[PDB]
Amino acid sequence: AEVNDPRVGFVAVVTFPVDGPATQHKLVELATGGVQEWIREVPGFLSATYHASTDGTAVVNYAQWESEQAYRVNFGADPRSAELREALSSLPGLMGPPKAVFMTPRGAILPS
Amino acid sequence: AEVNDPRVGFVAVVTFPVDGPATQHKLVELATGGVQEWIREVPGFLSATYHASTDGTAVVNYAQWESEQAYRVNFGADPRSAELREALSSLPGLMGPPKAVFMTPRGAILPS
Ligand SMILES: C[C@@H]1O[C@H]2CC(=O)O[C@@H]2C2=C1C(=O)c1c(O)cccc1C2=O
Repeated sequence: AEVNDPRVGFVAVVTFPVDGPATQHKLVELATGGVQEWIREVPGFLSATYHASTDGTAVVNYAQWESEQAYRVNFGADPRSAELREALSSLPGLMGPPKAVFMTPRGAILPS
Repeated sequence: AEVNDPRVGFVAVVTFPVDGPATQHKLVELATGGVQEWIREVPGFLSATYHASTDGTAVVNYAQWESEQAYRVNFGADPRSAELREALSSLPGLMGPPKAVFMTPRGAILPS
């Protein structure tokens, strides 16, 4: 969705500390892999965008949700998200556990 | 821009440490208050979205740029960015200097 789409009521920014670019690409490919296709139909899910920090030390997901309940229950209570957590957590190269910051969009500066 | 738009070549995630929600609100009102009206027309700028963290301790900007060069030239080497930063670090309740993470979008999951 557009960064300022008014449907976005809740964002999760999740950072995975990784040992380098190879693991960045390996973490990227695994979490956008095709097997994770059920997230696409999760109700209230708006988007998950994965990024590679420029210094090769991290993968950051900026995820857009309709609400905190959508993220917490619709996605989170589903057994497959537990499956997903372990998977990304067992990846060689991860240098620690992901760190998540939860937030609400409050204002946007866009071009006219 | 859409979060998954292929014109997004560079992202800056800027986290500002604040003393609570009333300062979260004042910093967002400050950042979308006319102080950076100039940024909107700059070549390469795609968006700056300011969010309040749910725990009350931070304001996070997810900023989209067409490329790093556009960011370095059009924003980093414009003296108005130092002016922006002086205005943002003049706010009471701002607990420390902003922390920035540079990165590139790699993969994305959009809704079904
Ligand atoms: C990286 C950067 O550093 C910050 C320090 C500050 O005080 O305001 C900053 C700041 C930074 C930035 O990248 C940035 C951007 O891409 C788009 C919009 C606004 C900012 C911004 O306000």
